[PDB]
Amino acid sequence: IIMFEDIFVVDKLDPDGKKFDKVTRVEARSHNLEMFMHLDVNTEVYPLAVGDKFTLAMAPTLNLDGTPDTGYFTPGAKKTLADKYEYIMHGKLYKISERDGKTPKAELYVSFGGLLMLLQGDPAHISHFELDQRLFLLMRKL
Amino acid sequence: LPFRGDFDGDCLHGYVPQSIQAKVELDELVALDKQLINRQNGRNLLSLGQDSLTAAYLVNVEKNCYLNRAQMQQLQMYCPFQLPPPAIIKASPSSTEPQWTGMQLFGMLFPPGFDYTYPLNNVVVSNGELLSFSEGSAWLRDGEGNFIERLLKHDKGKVLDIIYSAQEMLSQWLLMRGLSVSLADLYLS
Amino acid sequence: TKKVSYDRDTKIINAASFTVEREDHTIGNIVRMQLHRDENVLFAGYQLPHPLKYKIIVRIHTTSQSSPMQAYNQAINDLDKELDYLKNQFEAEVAKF
Amino acid sequence: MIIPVRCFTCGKVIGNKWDQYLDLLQLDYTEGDALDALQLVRYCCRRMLMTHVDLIEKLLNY
Amino acid sequence: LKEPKIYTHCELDLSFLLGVSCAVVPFANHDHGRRVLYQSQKHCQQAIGFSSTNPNIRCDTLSQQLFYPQKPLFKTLASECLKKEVLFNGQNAIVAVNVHLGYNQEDSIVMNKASLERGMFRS
Amino acid sequence: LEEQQNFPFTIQGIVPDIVINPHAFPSRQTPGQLLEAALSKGIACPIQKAYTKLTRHATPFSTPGVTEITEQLHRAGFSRWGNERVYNGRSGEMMRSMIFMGPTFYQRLVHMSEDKVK
Amino acid sequence: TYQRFPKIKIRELKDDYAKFELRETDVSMANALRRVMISEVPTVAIDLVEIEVNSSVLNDEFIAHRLGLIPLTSERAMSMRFSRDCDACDGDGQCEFCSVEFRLSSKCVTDQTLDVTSRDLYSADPTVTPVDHKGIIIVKLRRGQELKLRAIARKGIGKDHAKWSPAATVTFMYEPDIIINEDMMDTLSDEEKIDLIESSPTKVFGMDPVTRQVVVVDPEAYTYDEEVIKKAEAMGKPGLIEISPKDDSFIFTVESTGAVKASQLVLNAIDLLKQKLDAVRLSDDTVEA
Ligand SMILES: [Mg+2]
Ligand SMILES: [Zn+2]
Ligand SMILES: [Zn+2]
Repeated sequence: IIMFEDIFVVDKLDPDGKKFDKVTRVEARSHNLEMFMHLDVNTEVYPLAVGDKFTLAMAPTLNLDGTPDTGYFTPGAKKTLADKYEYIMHGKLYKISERDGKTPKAELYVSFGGLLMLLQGDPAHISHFELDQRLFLLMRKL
Repeated sequence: LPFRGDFDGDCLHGYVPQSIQAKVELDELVALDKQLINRQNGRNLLSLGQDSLTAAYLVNVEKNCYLNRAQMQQLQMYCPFQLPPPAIIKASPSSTEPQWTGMQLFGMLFPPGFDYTYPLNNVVVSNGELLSFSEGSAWLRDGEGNFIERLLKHDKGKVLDIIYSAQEMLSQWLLMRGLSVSLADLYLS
Repeated sequence: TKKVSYDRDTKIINAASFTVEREDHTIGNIVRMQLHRDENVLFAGYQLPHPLKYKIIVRIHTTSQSSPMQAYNQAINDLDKELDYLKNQFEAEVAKF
Repeated sequence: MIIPVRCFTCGKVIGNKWDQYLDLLQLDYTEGDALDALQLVRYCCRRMLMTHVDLIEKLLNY
Repeated sequence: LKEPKIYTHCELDLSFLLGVSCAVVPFANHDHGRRVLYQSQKHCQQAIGFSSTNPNIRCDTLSQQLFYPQKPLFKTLASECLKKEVLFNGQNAIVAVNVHLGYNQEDSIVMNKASLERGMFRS
Repeated sequence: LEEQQNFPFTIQGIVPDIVINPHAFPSRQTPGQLLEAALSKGIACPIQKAYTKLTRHATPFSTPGVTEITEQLHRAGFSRWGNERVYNGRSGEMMRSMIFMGPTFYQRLVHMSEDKVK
Repeated sequence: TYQRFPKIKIRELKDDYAKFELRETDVSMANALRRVMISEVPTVAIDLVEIEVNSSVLNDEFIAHRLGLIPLTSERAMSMRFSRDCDACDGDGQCEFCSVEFRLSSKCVTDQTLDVTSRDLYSADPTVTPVDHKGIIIVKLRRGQELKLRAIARKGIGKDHAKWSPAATVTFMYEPDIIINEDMMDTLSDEEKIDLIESSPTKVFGMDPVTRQVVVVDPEAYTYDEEVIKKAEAMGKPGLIEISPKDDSFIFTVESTGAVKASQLVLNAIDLLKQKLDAVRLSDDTVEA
């Protein structure tokens, strides 16, 4: 199923341009669960603007309760897999760090290949994530 | 690079042995698989060349090329390791095939079990797959801490089979992109 | 003698490595893209190790539904019958003029 | 020496279109306009006709 | 010369300050100071090209000659007032800067097999 | 010595017969060869349409500027900076970066291969 | 899984300038045909000469190189055997199965200087003749200089030497389709559209003189200069013109240089691509059953 689901809003872009042949550090924050997104995504193939609405999910598998693992590299279509989203990524978690000073200071470091993503928030929501886990990044702009 | 010469007309002297006592001693103390440590500096001797250094830079700095599974399995033949799983399943609604990542292509040279961390370039290599990169080029050439010396300290048995596949694959990758100096490069405007 | 050689790998089940002699890039690029059109070929690629010699190496890693030997005739005949359809289409168009 | 029969890169035969090039260069035509009348569209087969020394008229005196 | 009425002399041309092997090189000031000195008296002296037009009276060792010599596309002012097209040796070639499989590494040149058989660079 | 079909071919039909390394440019420090290759290309290619207003002097101490070559090469169908989109010879696909091309003037030296074997 | 079905459409067809389309196929069918048509299809060319007397100005080895580049015709080009395939006849003569003879003979006795031509080579077989304007000049003889030789021409593959290839320029392009965003065209003024039209190197984008609209005329001559996209990129309208190449629908501009016909070039190419892919599957058939 879904381990974490939220609706964010684009705050600021770090390059803040168009057709820069690079990746944009799209900073986002929640409004109902007090989260913070730092996902890198290129604007050329997936256009994002300052101020929008998009849902984000994070599941350990895409078989929809049919298999507890991913499987091979090239996964064929089998038994109506979860394809309702538009932006699907894959990556492995590598670092879980905490911080003092505030209650919502537990960050989350994940790498979807060569990109990076920071998830700073309270430790109650990201408590279900272990170390060296194979996660997914389901996203859909609405 | 040990010869310190280019291909603009330099010659090479060749001495041939005849005795067995001069033949067994050549592949024991003199040959390239034995003097892999440059004892003048205390580090690696055979670093990256001119094309391989630029290709290993561009692969990890460009970050905005998504090659599909058609031109990925062709580059998996020059490397002795298998293919990683695709980090991108669907980057766009107008895209169907799972496209790979440029930094995921550089993980076909590090063996499973390689641990390497460089703090000045923020690159972390965990279980034979690099995961981070932010504006660095010092961990590739002859510096203080680089992946060639960390591979020579890891196993020291197949480093000459690693730098060879780090050239015969990076050349075929750079042929697909093309490096050319045009007039707009001198104009800089 | 023995222009095509069959070498079967051991570490990967249902895997082969085909090689021919005295060829060039005209076959390694027309067989790889034909194998990529099929749905039972997970790995297809040509490699020229030494350009001074004349020998290409094709590696085919298929699934358990078919052998990696039976997935070669279906990629050769798919071009051998496509060239006939191209010739039958060009011979009428050159006869129209 | 003489004009080569084929182009060094393309392969188009240009050995015969040398007398009719000097015959059109005898008029008031430009060197950039005397090649358009011989049906040469690429700059590979035009540098042979534009830049070539005629050494045989200096070598035939003796 | 047209704007200031203070001058009493003038040079004929600014290109007439170099030697005959250096004032015919195109863009002689754009190059490096140790890269036109490496060509004006080090490459033109050993470049094959034109030779003596009478090879029946001159008998000397190492008398090489190109088959198809070619004047360059450009026409410098030091090669127009001289009325001589013998000081330009070598042929033209459509070059292209490209990393070609690492075979042109460390100041090397990869060439064409189907161009050296049609008359280019044959001597 | 590569064969003709393996070189990166262009749309018009030209084939590069000499391919040099681009790494030798910021170390030998020789500019003006890319200017010679852009001035010899604009005077050899035909104008679509003016075969009199073009500059072909290339005087050593009276060099024409970049704004005169990049506006003379633009009036014939090629790009301003001299580079053009090339394809692949082995695979056949397009390249992500253009390749500069131009008819330079190369000389052959005396020092051959058979005169140095010993 | 199975085969494809390519569709063609010939635009114009004359001698050595055949132009045809090639739709519904990938690039490895338009490249692996060009690489065969430019170097693999065999013609005939002069290989071995035999100079009896040479009193001209040029050397006796400069003429043997020039005589081999003459574009001889070849109608029985695929029906003949090679020199190594024909073990008989020991070379040196008109075998009429693997070789043909030529006889050049000329002498200048008049006052004016006469030059020999490619129309002076008389062969014993009138089916292999040099094509023909003036013709290919070889030498120029003074008063008292003669030239007489004997040439032997044979069928050869154009991969060995560059004299057997009958294709000078055979290329293909992707034939892209361009689209204009009509919702953002009215943002720019008239002078911006004029400056955007004049920024193109080739005549790709025109203008309607009754409504001032950017109308696409002749889209097959874009040549991928990438000067129209970068012009609107550094302006007040990014992403105005999006240009992407098609994966199919290529066009072929072949040339046959007068040796063979342009129609017989792409026929002998696909008649040899059917036998190059023939000895591979029969030599790998005994390891399957
Ligand atoms: Mg040297
Ligand atoms: Zn040409
Ligand atoms: Zn015979």
